Formats: sequence, structure tokens, C-alpha cells
Amino acid sequence: MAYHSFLVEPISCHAWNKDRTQIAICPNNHEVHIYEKSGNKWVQVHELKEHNGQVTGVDWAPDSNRIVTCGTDRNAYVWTLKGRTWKPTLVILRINRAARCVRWAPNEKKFAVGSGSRVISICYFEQENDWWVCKHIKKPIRSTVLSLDWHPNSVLLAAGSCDFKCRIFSAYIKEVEERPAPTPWGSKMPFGELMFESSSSCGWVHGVCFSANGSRVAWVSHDSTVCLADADKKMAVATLASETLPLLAVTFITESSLVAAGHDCFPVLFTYDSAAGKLSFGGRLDVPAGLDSLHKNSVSQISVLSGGKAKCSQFCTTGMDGGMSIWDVRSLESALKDLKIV
Amino acid sequence: ATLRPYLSAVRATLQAALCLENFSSQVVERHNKPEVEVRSSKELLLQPVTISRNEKEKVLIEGSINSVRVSIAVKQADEIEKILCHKFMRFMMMRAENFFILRRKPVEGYDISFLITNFHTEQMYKHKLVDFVIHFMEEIDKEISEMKLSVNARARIVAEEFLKNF
Amino acid sequence: PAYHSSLMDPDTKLIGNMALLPIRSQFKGPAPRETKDTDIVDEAIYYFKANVFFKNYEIKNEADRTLIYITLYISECLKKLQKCNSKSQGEKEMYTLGITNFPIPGEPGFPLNAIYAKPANKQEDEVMRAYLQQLRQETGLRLCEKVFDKPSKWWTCFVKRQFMNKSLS
Amino acid sequence: AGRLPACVVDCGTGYTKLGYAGNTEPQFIIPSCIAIKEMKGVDDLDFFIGDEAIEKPTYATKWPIRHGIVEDWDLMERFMEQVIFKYLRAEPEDHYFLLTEPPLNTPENREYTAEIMFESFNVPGLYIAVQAVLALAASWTSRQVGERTLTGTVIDSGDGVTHVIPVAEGYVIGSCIKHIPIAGRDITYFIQQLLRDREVGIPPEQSLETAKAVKERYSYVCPDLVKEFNKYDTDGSKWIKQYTGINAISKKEFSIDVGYERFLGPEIFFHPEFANPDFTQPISEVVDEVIQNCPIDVRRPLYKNIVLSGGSTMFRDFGRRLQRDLKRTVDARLKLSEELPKPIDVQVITHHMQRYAVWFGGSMLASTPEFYQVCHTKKDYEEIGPSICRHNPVFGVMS
Amino acid sequence: MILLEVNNRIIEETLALKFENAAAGNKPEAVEVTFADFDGVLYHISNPNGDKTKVMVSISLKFYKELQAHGADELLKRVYGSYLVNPESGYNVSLLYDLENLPASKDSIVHQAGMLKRNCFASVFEKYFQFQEEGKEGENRAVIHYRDDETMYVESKKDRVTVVFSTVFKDDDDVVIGKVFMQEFKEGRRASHTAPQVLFSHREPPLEGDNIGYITFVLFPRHTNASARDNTINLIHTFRDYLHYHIKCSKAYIHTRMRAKTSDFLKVLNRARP
Amino acid sequence: FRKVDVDEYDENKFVDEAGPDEGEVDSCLRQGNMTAALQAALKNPPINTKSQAVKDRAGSIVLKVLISFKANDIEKAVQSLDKNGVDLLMKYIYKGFESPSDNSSAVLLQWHEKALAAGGVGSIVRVLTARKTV
Amino acid sequence: VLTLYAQGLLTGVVVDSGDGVTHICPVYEGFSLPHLTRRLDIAGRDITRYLIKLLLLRGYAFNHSADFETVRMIKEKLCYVGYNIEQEQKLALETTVLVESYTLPDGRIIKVGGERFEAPEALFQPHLINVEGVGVAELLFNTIQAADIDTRSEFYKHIVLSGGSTMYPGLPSRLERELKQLYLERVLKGDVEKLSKFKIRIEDPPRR
Ligand SMILES: Nc1ncnc2c1ncn2[C@@H]1O[C@H](COP(=O)(O)OP(=O)(O)OP(=O)(O)O)[C@@H](O)[C@H]1O
Ligand SMILES: Nc1ncnc2c1ncn2[C@@H]1O[C@H](COP(=O)(O)OP(=O)(O)OP(=O)(O)O)[C@@H](O)[C@H]1O
Ligand SMILES: [Ca+2]
Ligand SMILES: [Ca+2]
Repeated sequence: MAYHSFLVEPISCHAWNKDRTQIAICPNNHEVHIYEKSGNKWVQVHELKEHNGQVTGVDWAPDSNRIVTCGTDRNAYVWTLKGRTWKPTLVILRINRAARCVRWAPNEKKFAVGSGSRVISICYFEQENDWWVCKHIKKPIRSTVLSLDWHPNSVLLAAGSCDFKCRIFSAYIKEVEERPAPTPWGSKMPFGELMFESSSSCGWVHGVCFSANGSRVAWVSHDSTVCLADADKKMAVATLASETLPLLAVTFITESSLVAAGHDCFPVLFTYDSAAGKLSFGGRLDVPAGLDSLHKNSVSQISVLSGGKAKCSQFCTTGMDGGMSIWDVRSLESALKDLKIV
Repeated sequence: ATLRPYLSAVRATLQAALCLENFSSQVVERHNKPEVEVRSSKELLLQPVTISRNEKEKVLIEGSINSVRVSIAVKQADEIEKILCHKFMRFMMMRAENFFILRRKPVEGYDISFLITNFHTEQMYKHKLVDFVIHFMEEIDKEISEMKLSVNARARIVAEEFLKNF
Repeated sequence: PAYHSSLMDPDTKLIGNMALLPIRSQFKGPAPRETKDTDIVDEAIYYFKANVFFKNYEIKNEADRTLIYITLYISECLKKLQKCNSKSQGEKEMYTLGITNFPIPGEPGFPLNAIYAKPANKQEDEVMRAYLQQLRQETGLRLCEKVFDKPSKWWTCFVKRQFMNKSLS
Repeated sequence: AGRLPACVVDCGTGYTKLGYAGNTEPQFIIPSCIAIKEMKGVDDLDFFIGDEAIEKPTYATKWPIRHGIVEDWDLMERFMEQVIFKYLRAEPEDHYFLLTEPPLNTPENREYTAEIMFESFNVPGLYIAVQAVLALAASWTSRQVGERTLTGTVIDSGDGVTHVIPVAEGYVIGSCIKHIPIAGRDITYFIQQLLRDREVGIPPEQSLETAKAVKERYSYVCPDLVKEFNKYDTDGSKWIKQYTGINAISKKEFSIDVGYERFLGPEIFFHPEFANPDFTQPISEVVDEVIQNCPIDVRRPLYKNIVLSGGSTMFRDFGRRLQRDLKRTVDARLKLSEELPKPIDVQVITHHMQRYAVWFGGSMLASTPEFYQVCHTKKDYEEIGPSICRHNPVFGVMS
Repeated sequence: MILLEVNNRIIEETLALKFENAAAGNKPEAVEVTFADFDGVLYHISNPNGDKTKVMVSISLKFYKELQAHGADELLKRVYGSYLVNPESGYNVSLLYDLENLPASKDSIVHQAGMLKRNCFASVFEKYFQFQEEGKEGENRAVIHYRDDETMYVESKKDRVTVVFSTVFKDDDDVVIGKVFMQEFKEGRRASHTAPQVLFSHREPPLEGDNIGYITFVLFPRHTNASARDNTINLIHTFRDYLHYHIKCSKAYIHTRMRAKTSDFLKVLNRARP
Repeated sequence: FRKVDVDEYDENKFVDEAGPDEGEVDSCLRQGNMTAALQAALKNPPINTKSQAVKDRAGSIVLKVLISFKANDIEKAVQSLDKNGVDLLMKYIYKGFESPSDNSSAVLLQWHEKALAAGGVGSIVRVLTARKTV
Repeated sequence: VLTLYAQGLLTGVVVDSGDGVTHICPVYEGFSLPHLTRRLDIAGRDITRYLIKLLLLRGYAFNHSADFETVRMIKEKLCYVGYNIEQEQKLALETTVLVESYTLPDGRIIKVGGERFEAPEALFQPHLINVEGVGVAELLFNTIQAADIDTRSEFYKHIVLSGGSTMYPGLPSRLERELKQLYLERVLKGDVEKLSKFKIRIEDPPRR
């Protein structure tokens, strides 16, 4: 509904701060531009120039107000605001291929970087040598990691890779956190332990997402399918094949309602029926260049702006068209009298 | 009567195949290569498909995570058509740098080949690129018939001008 | 480049920042009496045809400002002399032109106010006024014997050209 | 070299010089224009070129070349059609061809040319020589030059814009080239005005024709304007010439007096400001500027060999006047230094073949055995493609 | 230009300027020129012994003896008379013009000089047009190798004279494009019922390799009689170069077409940009 | 020493993890039950066999049924299939395109049009995405 | 030694390539071993010089003395190391993916393609620039094979790169693929199955 163009080229990735008062985007560059809203206008306030290759992921730790980025230059940088300038701190990831994605753990004590080195770098800060160090989750990743998403417990981590699998690992780092409480996903969670692995053997997994309480993980694959597995039904997996193009990003908006977007260029709704254990198409959310959708190219990222993944009231999409859209769930519900969430 | 259906199948197949995204090389440090060309990571290559009008006219579409190769087998009803097509395709390939989505050489067994990468689908509406390939297929068929007539039309005036001077 | 006066003496006088150069003349004015066989007016007429085509002129000294002024004035004489029809008639319009009050440095209408200094007071104003008229009168006289053969087309051909694209009018 | 001499073709913005290798002058010098009707049948063939294409009642005149570079390939390709089958009368498959190009010509334009020569005309071999290198080869004919060399500064002034091109060991230092917004046309345009403000009886539709005639028949470069202006006023009878022309309509004669414009015309090379508001730098300074921009180690070799090329450099004493003015600039500059270095020898070569220096240099090289070896052949074109015409190995000096 | 011109512009103009100057009274300029013509012809214009008052025009044809075996010398002497002198070493026919003794009307000789090559070809055709007009059948045919690997055959019959050309098509494709032009000559009578008949084969020679084409021109008395004889000779001896010339101009035309279609394609692709 | 493609033996490389009843299909096909032929001919596809022959056999059986149909009866048949069926038909329609003979591509282009309408471009996508296909 | 100290090490083979020369400095226990330290006559300028010659065959006539600093710019921005030359020559020859625009100081634009990887290929094939030798990769192989059998595996697992001429995208991968090749031939004498166990990764840290 509410569309804004920051540029005509792709917005590789984005991240909002705690207040959603500012958004950082990568304008298909080596840099990150931060925009702040003033009235009904967007004003550029910062420029993070440090990566020596295209930025692929961006995540903003809310409380600590720390932005983390990763790029094809094989590096990752943690940005801290010192007065009126963001300063970067290099992080050695020990990878020999491009970084692809990165997400701060909910507890902000560590972040995870997925890379083409066929591994996930778990990074945390050691305040005894003043530097970020990392541990690698290797097995059984056989290809590049496209996306990551932490479980609300800051320990389990969902990951999608080009080996067609959606997995859940333990990213438990004893030096910064306490041993995790049990979860339906399993009781044993030593670092790198594989908690779950999808069975399908086709389609790159572009996006992965945990539900608000974390008992459900959903991912979208290139073979135009969406999936959801919940630890409460013994990890049963519901699967839905679409009639349209591949989805590239997905997020829960309630415990049983997903919103995704991809190469069709518009957001759609998916709902899950716990009893039946089946997923169902909920409809196109952007109903009316040469296209009848807000975005004029592939939507590659979506994120909740408010209400959390438990009762989302507004979400955001950024795409290869350079646009950023803000969707209001409540409005979408009025505009579409036959829409059904949860 | 068989063209419209043929181009509709080819169109749907391109739309499905032209779903690309930037992919840094997982094989070579800090490289970025069209995967359908280097084919060094089998899991990144999609299944090759074909759409044939008949035993002669057909299109081969090869997709991967960041690139798509498209090869067209043009209609050539006779010798003069064959050499005309070969000259035009050669004419365009020599100019492949201005035709940024054209391949300098076609895949063995085809007359002309395209290589559409994620960079193309980034700065050009993919539905517009799909349109172009379909437009291209039709238009080259027409231009070839216009060339064929020209040669014949001019051949006649040339034979008459000479003969009528005796 | 263009042709610059070489009459600047270590002891030459100044009326504004123009050089009060001697001239062998009979008309009244503050110009010093000239002994040598050539003055700033012969130098101006000799350099005219060439200099007139130039657009950029570098003022080397105050003698050049006096030279520039005369070159601009010659163009004025040709405009008039052109429509004349006898060396005697030309001599008439030459007196009449020499008398008219053309604008001077610092006034609205003078072509090079950024280069020529303005009279500092009422006396400089009167002296300068008189020195310019003296130059004009003598210029128009010596120039009148050149231009006439019948005003030679070899002088008339310049009526349209302007030194540095300027005009005393 | 076999039985037949190669064809040599030098296409310029205004004139095209064509002929056979070995000869001293071109067999045809024609305006680089083509007249067409303004396409079914053979209408692509209804056209004329050269002078026969300038005043054709029912044909639109066109110029395929701007700033020495082909702007219309269709029209250019047809121009070559008549160059070969009508004027040269050569079976294109039996003769190697040598074509010329301006320094700013792209390798892309070179492939377009090769495609036309090989695809359309089936030539057995093609070589695309750089115009500046040919000018330097042609200067070898000069007395002033003792040993053959391809290191030098070339002043090419034809009809469009003039170019100060530095060349080292056969290859142009493209990044150090400079152009001068003054050329043949500018000089005629200036002489034309000098004629309007003075002479009468000149047929309005023949103004440019008369100015151009006077430019090539009575103009020259003088050492000093006032002295020169004075020689004319002091003697008129010995400096004022007479040009009579033919009234194209009245078919009658009209005569005018030719005066000052004789030396004022070429002067704009040294005092551009006389006619061009946007440019003031004298040619001698641009030459100095170009050479000072080149590598230190090659500046003296450049100063020692300033070769001329083009019709616009044909004015008497042009070289003398350029050498004098350039010697002063370098002498003064070298003086200040001493105040705050072995003298620099400035030498400007002039020869008989200047009007067609490029063509001549080309004719001489295309008559040698080496030319045939460095020429890209038809077999090479077929097997490797038109890209083999991107680089044309220089030859003629080393041996 | 559809028909190929028959006269040599280099020859004509070299001569015209020389006569214009000789006639004006100027001192003669030296002249030295080498140039060619279709069919491996090489010309030479120069001042023998450096005597600038004398200008010589020589032509060299590798197949001259064959033309000479069919009346070439006799015919050439008729046309040039005294301008024709002993051949310059390396050439077969030499014309010589004394600048200090030219005729009142020059163009007549300037024009004839320009047709030197054509006049060397002339006699072979006049010889057989002659046979046919005297019903002298059974005569041996003339074989002229106008190119290293192309041949012309002339044979006279009771009511027609035949000229068969054995031309080569270098490119494998050029044969096809050539079939198109010949097909049209083949049916030309459907446009000029009185014009000559044209037969064509692709490898097989008539009764009279992949790239050889035999063209046969049947000439009738209305084409070989004394009145149409010259125009007919001007056309038939240029035929081969007329065919190859047009095949190339055809390719040039197709280029302009291809430049147009490609340019159009490039316009659409770019309209696809945001 | 550069001729050996060392990457071949790299232990970081990726490595991936029968047919219809001829008579059964001819039974429905012979008894006019076209829609039943389709569904039967798409039963148990050769997706796990390394033999290209057992696959082409299944292709022939399906292709036979596809040609047997009548232009006006295709839409009805297509609609009877469940999404997975439509997916499978697509793979077959595409496999057929690889063997043009006797105007078979003419009928395969008509079937494609109906399968596409039934499964959407997504059915095509799943043809490109398969790691083991017909 | 100083280079190795930066990455917290004491033993290892360092490959430093700058503007003038390339060295292969093995270090053991914190001190260099000059008896193995070999030298490679090709480096930075050589590659820049080679780029100039490659750009000449393409129709761009740059002057070695006048435009050297300009080509260096081009080299540093567009050149890289091929991983598999055959594969690279196919991309250059059959497509335009490698083609990149480059603006010269005067405004003129040039296209650079295959010469982007062909120029740095000198480091591996010296003969391309008329220089006898083995090539940085192979040189590396010998320096470590002609050393202590016990400290050979340690060296192979600690090769570090330094110098501006080691920044070519792909260089680390090319060395690895080249060492495995030499290791599969000149060691495992042919049996591929024992190749897997051969551990080798080249440290290409972010700075220096
Ligand atoms: N004798 C002469 N004196 C002065 N100028 C002459 C003389 N003869 C010819 N020109 C001038 O030379 C110019 C043509 O020279 P030239 O043929 O070298 O230029 P071009 O190659 O056709 O064009 P360009 O070199 O600018 O691309 C015309 O302006 C012509 O008037
Ligand atoms: N990104 C790059 N890719 C390839 N080469 C580069 C890059 N950046 C710089 N170079 C080259 O590296 C060389 C400079 O490296 P460096 O500064 O290490 O040399 P140096 O230490 O001054 O001299 P040396 O190491 O030879 O003794 C130059 O050739 C420069 O062009
Ligand atoms: Ca020129
Ligand atoms: Ca160093």
C-alpha cells in the first residue's frame, strides 16, 4: 500500500532500528545508507562505507543499537555509533567465499553469518582481548547458505542453503550465555548439533523463519513451495505447491499465518491449520512499468515492523526495484473483506 | 496456426526461468560467474528444457541461480533462407557488446543464443526481457522474408536492365 | 600578439592612468610639444589595421591606454569619413567629430571603465577632456590624408570592425 | 606483391584520395560526398559521388564522414561501391587494400570496415593505417630528414579541425593529442567576410567558391602584420592581386581586388581570436603544449621532427612561421629557468607531397613486400573474425 | 550505376589534362602511372625515354595471344592507326601521343584511348558475328581465358552466335545468390522477347566443380549485325563483371537491412530499462 | 599437470541423493475412458531409475495417450488431475518436446496450454527444479 | 617474519608479491630460512606492462611511458586471476560477461574483457612475458617439497599472502587448485583417492 522509491536499482537488503525511526538499506553497493523519517519524508542521515564488495546482509541489534553487515568481500563489520558517526569493527569470519546473510541473535550477544564457504559463522565478543571471534557450524552443509533466522531462545538457528535443505542448528556459545531450557525441537543442544533437516531434495531454500514462540519454522524454496514444520506435531511438515513464481522471503505474522513475497513481485498470505497440519493459500495482499503490483521487480526481503511475529500490525518489503513498502495488516483486512488471518 | 501456441509455451517457460538473483562464486574466491556457463556447481543448475514447434523450429532454455541461456533454432525453408539467417545471426553476434544479452557464439545445434544474467534482470524489467525474446523470434522471421524478397526483386531488375539494352 | 606603444619614457607624464604623450600638433591642449619625428598618434595609425582585428589587448603601461584610445577613435573617424566625398569635405567632418564630447573614463558610455582610471577631481577632468580632444583633432587630421586617394576602400573596409569589440560610441 | 598494385584509399572529411600503390599522386581526389534520391528494387544504386554528387538537381547530397570518422555506414559502404567499380575499376578480389583512419578511430569502427571489405567486396587482404604514421612516412621524401623515423609530431590540418598528433616509434601517443578549432573551412569563411566588407560584383551564390579560390591561389603566411600591412599600402601595385571568376548564371566574368586577406587568412592559425571567439591559443603554443605533455625522454625527438599533412598546411611559409614562433616560446621558457639546459632544436619539416601526404605515404608502403606480410588476409578473416583488424602492426622504419 | 562503364577513367583524364596543357602552351609535366582494370589487366602511362612531349599508354593482358589469334592486331590498327606503335616491353599494346602534334578534335582520341581494353576484346566478337552473317558454319570456336580460372567461348552457328562464360563463385553461398540472378536472366524474354536468350548450368558445361557456373548467351542477327555490333560487344564483354558486381552490391544492401533491424532491436532492449 | 580436473575428486562437491501399465492404459483408452487413460499413464513415474530406456518407455506410454486424445477433450482431462498430477504432466509434455515426429509437437503445445492453465507457471518452475525427472 | 607475526604464527611459507618482485619466504620457529627462499622475476609492473601489450592487440595504443599510471589503474580495478583458464577463455570467446567499460583520463571509454584475467596469468606462466621459470604456484610447491619432510605439512597449512599483487580476486583459489595438481602428480604419483587427505588452505587475510 505505502510504497517509497529510494532508488531505481536493487535494495539488496535492509534493517530497521528499534523504533523503526530509521532504516538502513544497501543500494546495490559496497555501502549502506541509513534513512531517517522526518514528517512524511525520508532524509538520508548516514553512509557506511567500509565493505570492499557488495553488502549481502544487514541486521540491527535493537537495544545495543549496533548494526552488523556482511558482504561478498568476505568480511563482516559491527557498527557502533560514536556521537554522530558509525565506526566499523572488523570481524574475522575465516571464510574463503562471500558472506550471504547475517542475523543478530535475539539476545544481541552474538550474530550468525551464512556464507558460500558452505558454513555458518557464529560470532560473539570476547571482552578480554577486545575482538569478535567465531565458531563454525559445518556439518552437514553442502552448499551456500542463503538465509538464517534465530529461535526466540537465542540458541536454535534456522538455515536455508543451496543444497535444498532447511535445517535447524544449535548455535549455543557457552562463553556468553547459559545452557538453554528444553524445546520441542530436542533437549540436547551442544554447539553445532543438527536439530532438524527437511527431507525434500529439490529447490534452493531462499528464506527461513521461526514463529513467535519458536515451535514452528517455515521456509520458501525455489521450486515454488512453502513449508512449515512444528516441533509440537513431532516435526511434521506441511507443504504447499504454488501456481506462480518462487518466493524469496517469508515471515510469520501470527503463530499460524505467514506472509511471503518473491519473483511475482507482491506479498501473499499463507495460513496453517494445526489440527489438519496443512498449509493453505490465503491470497494476494497487493491487489490493484507494466505490472499491477506496487513493486516493479522481485521482492527479496520482508520484515515485521510492529506487533512482532505474534500479532503483526505492520510489515515491510524491499525489492530489486529499489522500492520499500510498508503494509498495514489492519488496513489490508478492511480493503479485503474476505481475508482470513490466523 | 501453430506459431501462437509455440510462442506461448516459450513465453511461459522464460518467465519461469528468468527468476534470478546475485550469486557470488562458491568455487572461486571473490569471483562472480554466470553459473549456467561455468557449470561448476551442479546444485546451482536447473533442468534444461526444450519447446519445439516441429522437428526444426525449437528453443532450448537453460536456467541457473544467476543466469539463463536461451538458444533458438530458426526457420529456414531453403538454401537462400539458410545463408540469409546465417549472415544475420552472424551480423548480430559480431555486435554482441551493444546487444549485452547476446552470446558471441550459439550453443552447438542452434542459430542464435542469449545469455541473460542477474545483472540484466536487475536493471531491466524481466517481463520486458521475456517480451524481447518473443518479439525477436517473430521479427527475425519477418526480416528474413524481407531479405529474401529483396534479393529476388533486385535480381529481376538487374537481369532486365542488362537484357533490354541489347 | 597585438602591437604596444614603445613611447613610455621613465619620465613621461600621466593624466589619470593614461599617458600624457607628446604630439606634434597645432591644436590646443595639454599635450607636451613633440620633437622627435613620430609620436603616439603616428604609432596608433601605423598599428591600426593590425590591432583592430585583435580582441584581447594586454595593457603593458600607461602608454598603451593612450594608444588604445586613439585606435578606438580612428574607427570613429572611418565611420564618418566613409560617407564623405572629397578630402576637403572629410577635413570638415573631422573637426566636427573632434569637438563632440565623447564619453571619458568613469562616465556612462565609456567602453573601458575597468581599465582606465577616472579623473580624481575637476581639474584632472578638464585636463583629460582637453587632452582627448587634442588627440582627436590631430588624429582625424593625419588620418584624413591617409584615407583619401575618394575615400580608399582599403580603409573603408574597416568601418565594421571594432578593437577588442569596443566602441567610443 | 604480385602482378597488380594494391588499391590505396584515404577517406577524409572533405576529400577522398584514391589510386594504386606505387604512384606518386592519387589517381582521383574527389569530395567525400554522396548524392542519393530524397527502398525497394535497386534504388540503393541510384546515387553519385564526388563532384558528380554536389550539384545534382534531383539528388540529396550527404557526407558520410564527420570529424574524420564514418557517421553513416550504409552511405559509406555504397561510396566504396563506386570507388572500386567505377573510379578505380579494380576487381576487388584481386587487390589488397590499404585504408586510413584518424587516431580517435575505435577498434569497433575498424571491424565495421573489415566486415564491409571482406563480406561485401571479398578483398584478399586489408590493412588500416593510421593517418599520422603515413604522414611521417611521407616526410622521409624530404631533404631536411636524413634517417627514416616514425617518432615525430604531426600537424594534420585538413577541413574539419586541426590536430597536433605526437608519435613515438610508430604508435600515436593518443593521450597527448590536441585539436585546434581552426582549419581549411574556417580560413575560407574568414576570407569570405573580408571580401564582403570590401569588394562588389561577387555573385551571392558563389561567395564561398571565390573565398576558397583566393585562399588557395593568393594566400600565404607573413612574418609580421603591420610590416605586411605596410608593404601593401606603401606599394599596392605589387601586392594587390586580381581574381576573376565566372558568373555561374550570367556566364560572364567578374573581377575583384585581392588584398589583405592573402596573409590575414592563414593568420588565424597564430591568432585564432581574429575569427574564433571561443579559442585564443596560437598554434605554436598548442604544439608546444602537446610536446611538453609527452614523456621527457621523447620531447626533443618530437621537437626535431614536426611534419605537416593536409591541404590547410599548404600556405607558403607556414612551416617557417611555425618553427620561428615555436623556437621563441621554447627559447624564452628556457631562459627563465637559467635566471631562476642545452638549447632545444625545433625543426619543422615541409615537403612536396603535403597536400596528399597520407595517401602518398600509404602508396609507398603498399608497394613494399613488408606491406603484404603485415596485411591481414581473407583466410585470417574467415578463421579468426573481424577482430584481427583491431590491430594493424606498424611497418616501414625498422629493418 | 547498374551497367558497368566500358571506358577507363584514369586513362581518359590522364590524357585530357595533358592535351589541355599541351594545347595551352605550358611546358609538359612528367607522368608515370601504374593502374589496373577488371580481368587481371595492368596499364602503364609514362614518358618514353623521359621525353615529356611524348605520352605512352600501354596495356597488359595475360590472355592477349588468344585475342591476337582472332584478329586483335588488325582491328587495333584500324582504330588507332599511327597512335599505335611497337609494344612496351611487358605490355601487349602501346598507344603513343605526341603532345606537339595532336588533332583538332581530341576527345575522339581521348574517348578511344579510354576503350583500349574493350578494343582488345572487340575483334574476337567481330570475327564470329561476321561468320554468322556469311553462313560460314563449322568454324572452330574461340577460347579466351580472361581470368586464370574462368573462360569465354565464342562459336558461330547458322542463325545465332553463342558466347559461353565459365565463371567461378568464390564463396560457397555466392553460388546460391548467383542462381537467383541467373534464374532472372533465364526468363528475361518474359520481359524482352527480342533480347538474347540466356542458359545456365551449375557444374555441367553446355553442349557448346561446386563453384563453377556456365552462362550461355545466344545472340541473334539483330544483336550481331553491323548496326548493333558495338553496343552488343560493349555489353557482352562486361557481363561476368556485371554479375559479380551485382552479387556484391546485393550483400551491401542486405547489410543496410541488417543494420536497420539490429538498431531497431537495440531500441527495444533499452526501452526495457527502468 | 593442469590437465587433471582436481576439482572432480574434491570432497566438498555436491552429490544428489518402474513405470505405467501398458495394458491398463489401453483398457481405458480402448473403452473410451480417456481421462482414465491420462491418470493411469501418469501412474508411478520412472523418477528413480538410471536407465534412460525405462524412462523413454514411460514417455511413450504418456505421449501415446496425449496424442490419442481429441483437442476438445484435453481440458476436461487436465482438470481431473490433482496438482501433483498436473506437475507430472508438465514434465512429460516437456519430455515430448525433445522428440518431434509426425506433428506431435502440435498436440503437445495444446496440452501445454491446458496444463499451464491448470497448474500455473509454477508447474513449469517445478520442471526446471527437479533433480530427478522423467 | 613480521607478516606471519600479524596472524599469530611462527612457522609458515609467505608469498609476498609487490611492484618489483615476488618472493616465497618460508619461516620456521620465528626465523626465515634463506636456503629455501626462492625468487620470482615477475610482479606488479610486469603485469601492468603486459596489460598494455594485451590492450594493443585489442586496438588500444597506450604509450608505455605516458600511460603507465593509467593502465595500472585499469589493472587494479578490472584484472583478476582465472581459476581455470580454459573456462575463462570460453567466457571471453563465447560471451560478453567479462566485458567492462573503463573511462580514460581524457573522457574516452574503452572496453576491457578477457585481458582482465590474461594479464595476471603471467604470474603462473612466465613465458607469456618472455621470462624463463616455473610460475609462482609451482615455485611455491618446490620450496616446500625441497624441505624438512616433518615440517612440510605444517608449511602447506600456513601459506600467507602479502603485497598489493596478491589482491587479485581468485588468486588464493588458483594456488590451491595448482598445488593440488602438482601434489597429485609430483607426489601421489597419480592415485587420486589419496588426494582427499592432502590438507591445504591458503590464508588470504583482509588487511596488509
Ligand atoms: N593550396 C592550398 N592552400 C591552402 N589550402 C588548400 C590548398 N589546397 C587545398 N586546400 C584546402 O585543404 C582542405 C582539404 O584538405 P584535406 O583533403 O587534407 O582535408 P580532408 O582530409 O578532406 O579533411 P580532414 O583532414 O579535416 O578530415 C580544404 O580546406 C582545401 O580548401
Ligand atoms: N588490487 C590490486 N590487484 C592487483 N594488483 C594491485 C592491486 N593493488 C595494487 N596492486 C599492485 O601491487 C603493486 C604495489 O604493491 P606494494 O605496495 O606491496 O609494492 P611495494 O612494497 O611498494 O614494492 P615491492 O613489494 O615490489 O618491493 C603495484 O604493482 C600495484 O599496481
Ligand atoms: Ca586527412
Ligand atoms: Ca614489500
